[PDB]
Amino acid sequence: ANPMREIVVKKLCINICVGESGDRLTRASKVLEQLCEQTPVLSRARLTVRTFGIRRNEKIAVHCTVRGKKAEELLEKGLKVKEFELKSYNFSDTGSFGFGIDEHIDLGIKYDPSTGIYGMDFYVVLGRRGERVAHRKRKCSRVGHSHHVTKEEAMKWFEKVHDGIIF
Amino acid sequence: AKSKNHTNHNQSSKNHRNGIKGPVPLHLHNSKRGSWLPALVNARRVRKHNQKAALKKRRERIAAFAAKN
Amino acid sequence: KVVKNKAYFKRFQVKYRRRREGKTDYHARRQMVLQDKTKFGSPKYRLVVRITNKDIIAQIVQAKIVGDEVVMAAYAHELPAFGIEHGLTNYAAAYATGLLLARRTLAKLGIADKFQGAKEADGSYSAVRERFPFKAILDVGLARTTTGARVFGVLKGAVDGGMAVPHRPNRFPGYNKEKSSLDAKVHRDRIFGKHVAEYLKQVKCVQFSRYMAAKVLPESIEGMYKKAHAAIRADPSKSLPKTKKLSGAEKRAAAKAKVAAIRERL
Amino acid sequence: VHSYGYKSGTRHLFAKKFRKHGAPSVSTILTNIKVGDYVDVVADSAVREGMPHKYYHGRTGIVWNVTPRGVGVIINKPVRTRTLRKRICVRFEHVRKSRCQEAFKAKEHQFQAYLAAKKAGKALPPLKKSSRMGGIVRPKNVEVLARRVADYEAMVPY
RNA sequence: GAGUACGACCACACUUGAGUGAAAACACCAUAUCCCGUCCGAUUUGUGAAGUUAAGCACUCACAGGCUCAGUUAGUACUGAGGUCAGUGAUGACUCGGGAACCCUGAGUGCCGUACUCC
RNA sequence: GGCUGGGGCGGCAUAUCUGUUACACGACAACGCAGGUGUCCUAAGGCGAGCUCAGUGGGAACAGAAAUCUCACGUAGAACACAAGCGUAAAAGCUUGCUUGAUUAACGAUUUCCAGUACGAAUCGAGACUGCGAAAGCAAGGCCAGCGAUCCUUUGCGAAGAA
RNA sequence: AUGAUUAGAGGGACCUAUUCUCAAACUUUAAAUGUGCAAACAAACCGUGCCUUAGCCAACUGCAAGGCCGGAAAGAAAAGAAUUAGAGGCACCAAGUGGGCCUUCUUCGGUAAGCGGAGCAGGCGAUGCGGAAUGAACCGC
Repeated sequence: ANPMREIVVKKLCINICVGESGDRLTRASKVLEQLCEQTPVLSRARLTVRTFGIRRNEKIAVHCTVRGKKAEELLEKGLKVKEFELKSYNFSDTGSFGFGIDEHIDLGIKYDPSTGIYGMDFYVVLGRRGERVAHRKRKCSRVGHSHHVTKEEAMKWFEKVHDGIIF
Repeated sequence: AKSKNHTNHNQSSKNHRNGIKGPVPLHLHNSKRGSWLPALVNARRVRKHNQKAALKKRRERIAAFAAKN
Repeated sequence: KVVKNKAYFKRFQVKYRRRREGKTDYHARRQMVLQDKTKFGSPKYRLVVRITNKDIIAQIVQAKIVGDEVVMAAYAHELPAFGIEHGLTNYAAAYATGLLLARRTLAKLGIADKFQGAKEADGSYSAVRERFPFKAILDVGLARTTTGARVFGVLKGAVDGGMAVPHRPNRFPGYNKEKSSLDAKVHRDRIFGKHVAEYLKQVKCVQFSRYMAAKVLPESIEGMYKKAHAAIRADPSKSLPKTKKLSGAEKRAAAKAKVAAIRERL
Repeated sequence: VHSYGYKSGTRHLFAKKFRKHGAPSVSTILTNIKVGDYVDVVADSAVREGMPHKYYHGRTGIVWNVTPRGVGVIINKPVRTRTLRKRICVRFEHVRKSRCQEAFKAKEHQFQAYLAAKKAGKALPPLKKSSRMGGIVRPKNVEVLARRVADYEAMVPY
């Protein structure tokens, strides 16, 4: 009994954290548009720190969300960086992934003697097709336990296509 | 001298010595000046026409009496 | 750690069933149902438009304590009787429903031919109100009231049917908002389905599979609804032809058997 | 009460009961109030504007003015030697039609329905008699009252 | 016997883990020219109907948590009236009367309207 | 000046607001207890829409207890200018949009304190012109402490035109 | 739940279920005594009654109001199913007082007080008389 419940990749969320606002943030905001082809929304700061060197509402990070065909081909383009090998330490209990990607140059975009080289953060959300039930405004209710994606089932899903893992 | 004393002591004995007079009946004071006005207007616009009709009955009972005898 | 602690359910207060089910917006209808207390029991109706994908529902509902009561109810799925065989959920049908509801209630209440409303549906905005027309509020529900939304299509389906529903031509499709004026043209095109009639011609397996298979020409559409409009106005009332529980002993008996079963193994 | 404010004495009178919290229900919006009708003034705490004063909570009177969102009520407030008859202005969320007058107006109906029932008989239901009048008792079981030796060790627990 | 739309009382309705769901519905769903809205057609908005009961929803289940009602706790605690009552006191019993609460046990696990529809 | 466990010194119990004393309506004293007030806000007022908060747990380049992204849980454990209480979860909180109902309001009534006087604050209205909203509706400030007689000074309304 | 708080156990801290002990400024629950109203004569109840409206509404002879005209009226049965030295109501003018004190019960500050401060009542003050040998207030009256 598995008609609709095959796993798919719902969203790939990119995150770039920068402990400062200004140029390097405005630059990285351009590093995403070149890459994920969407104008990003930039985070602000939730609180002051004084060690990290961040105050509140400083515009720390610039992140973007990616869905659909852009997301698979960009997943591949970023999953090839680490050579389709990653650590099972990196699988959420909800069935999601993460990648270091210290160099966005490794992601295929030509360098500009302005921006420089940034660290990227890819994070993937795997879910079955029935999960609108938890979002839609009217008659919103829980997804149900049987239908959630397990930490294991997301491992196999990753070992079905572009295999391999380490513990 | 400490002059700041406060007591309720003898009071409800005085308040009941002429008794606590019960309320005034509903019919006695109505005097609706509060009041929700567009209903108050439409009440006097009738209360005039009840005067004509009732003061007319005063005349029809003058004739009908002298008519009888 | 565990926040579902035994004492959590103990002090937990439940929201209303229609709130748990996510069906009704209670801060809303509580404001819609209310009325001046000087109007004592004076009947106050509201037309509720609830669009369930594959269908549309437009009802006229008096609200009272024992429960709401429905004067008349129109459905998108009753349109095929009137000649609309495809796309029952679109804006064009959303207009017909509520033109069906408006004309079916005015026959219901006996008003009948006294109030008619524009037959050309050369859609335009007019102020709502010698006799004053039948008045009903529009009840959106949880829909977002974005301009163009179908819920407000039913709105001018009723208005064009003679019911007086207070509104402003703000959320109808074809409205600038850069200039305060509504463009009746773009709004008409949306009414008779030109937005659909243009998007078939742009297609010609899955999308519009029933349109193509049933062979509707994109040119026939603005005439298909137009006949259905004048058909609704003629005949309003035409529609589509034609585990047992365990008892208190069984729950307990099955339990003492289940324990003695595993109490005999050790 | 230290400060003698407007709503100075109440963290309880104005608090909602446990797990009864919420905004006022529909059924109290769809009640309608006619002038002359008796009413309970019980302040709901989930509506800020329109509350009656701390004294009037829990009283009953005759509504007199009725305004679109308001009512008004005539309540008896005893003062030094006399009862003033007070007129207060409340938002009707705080108002509930009283059942006080009820059993009486039901005694009046069950008289008239009684009377039209005798008019041409059909007879009438029988008149219930006293329970205090006489009788022989036929006991099915009889027991002894005594103070038991055992009754004392039950009263010293432990 | 059910579904949907609106609802009244707002846990006997909730919460968790399982199981089963006739038809019609509901929904998931496919899609993004047009109206419209976002970083993302995710939410949303517009078009439609290829697929699935997997999930929501309905139902059943659990010596389940909670909640409802009744027992018990107990005529105990407390308390209105009384004494030229006991006691050094602290307090207590008594006399004419009202009279609780949790734990604990058993039993229940929604109900009631308007409108349209399915066998 | 006054109150004052003699007066003085100190204090403020002098006008005042929340909890408690306070005895399950209301009322109730002390130099009784624990704290507040003389301000602050064109947004922190008005409204519509969308959203959910404190925190916890899994996971993500640097990145750690603590940055940002993501998912799940989350009966309010947050927030609402401030003392305290009360109330609020598709909001009364948060974000955002448009705004000036923080104006005028014919001498309306009523509550609170109470002599049923005034002041302060508040509730219910009717009229004008409005705001936001598709609409029902909401708003005459930020609920409830944040304040002022006679006399005197001072400003505003009683434009022009017509009879 | 919020705030205090002792101990062992189960899976150094933690987590889970218990455990000893508490709250004027805590509370799910929640009395006794209380408190608001109602209990038939300017009222209420009944009617395919009628008149009037610049009130409500998509109705319209529905609902609001002031009436009018008819109806009935154990004048409030039965069920424990009230009682009364129950004439109700309004007004004018004016004195004295505005230092109180004692007590059952509740009660706050104080180690306590024939101390200071309140609540519901009863007394002395203003009042003797009989009784507790004597005592303002106790007991009887």
